[PDB]
Amino acid sequence: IDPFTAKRTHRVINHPYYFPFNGRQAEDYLRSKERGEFVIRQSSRGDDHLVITWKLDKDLFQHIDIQELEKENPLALGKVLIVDNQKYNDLDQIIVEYLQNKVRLLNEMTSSEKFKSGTKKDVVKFIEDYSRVNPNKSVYYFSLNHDNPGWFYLMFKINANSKLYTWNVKLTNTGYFLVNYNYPSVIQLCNGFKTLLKS
Repeated sequence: IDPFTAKRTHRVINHPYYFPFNGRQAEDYLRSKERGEFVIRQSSRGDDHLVITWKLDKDLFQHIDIQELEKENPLALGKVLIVDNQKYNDLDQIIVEYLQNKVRLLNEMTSSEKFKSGTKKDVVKFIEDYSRVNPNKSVYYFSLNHDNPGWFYLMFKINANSKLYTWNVKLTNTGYFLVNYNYPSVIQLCNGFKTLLKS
């Protein structure tokens, strides 16, 4: 276990969005901010890790791990940065190509007619009540997974008397990962899902 920590050995990163916050302090700061707003900060441990903490929704934040490679020395920002096993050349590239694309896809989903706001329980009750309006027709909705920031639930009933099933969709910077495929848009994600039901 690494004694190089944000508390004992603080690094300063030369970027206008770098803050001296830890994870909790970053979340608290972002509580009064809007979706997509973020801070770059040191990781709790390691001289070669940074984090971008960003806000998805009310009380919902994600901490993006950044691995630094090709560091000149323990303090220098790595000349290569890995996020989600993808290479980036600098922090701005991560912010634009990774973060902002994730935000774009988040917005796309929560603005879709197929998305339902609320907790998992409240959404379950809604789908159940909703499927009984037209008992013979299948229903499905996406919702936010608050336990695991960055994931959506995909809940669906074949009909009113069928079991309510729940699948997991992961938000990525290039689309929505369901099962074993990354769908570039919500439209294509919905088409994929309907194809899965027919296998």
